[PDB]
Amino acid sequence: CYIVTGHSTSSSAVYKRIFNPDPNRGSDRFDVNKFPQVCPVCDLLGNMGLASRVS
RNA sequence: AUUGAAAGUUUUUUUUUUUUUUUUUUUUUUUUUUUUUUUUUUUUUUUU
Repeated sequence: CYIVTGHSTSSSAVYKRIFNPDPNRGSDRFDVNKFPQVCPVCDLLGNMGLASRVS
């Protein structure tokens, strides 16, 4: 799950071609009792309010 | 209807004066407002 999306303010077609874009995919929500399950990457690295098993 | 009677025991006099329920007697002696809690996590100084 992508962590930060925001809005598209600049275009870099080289990035869009080298790496496959996926605008459909959303983002992880939180680590509170509401929606505690997260994407594996968010669980590994970190998320808002969930720390990083890694540094 | 008496031997036969008609007389207030009355007038007058303050139970009054002297004397602070008073002196001494600290509602104090002791008791730490402490005690467990990371201002922490998420974010590539960056493109036509």
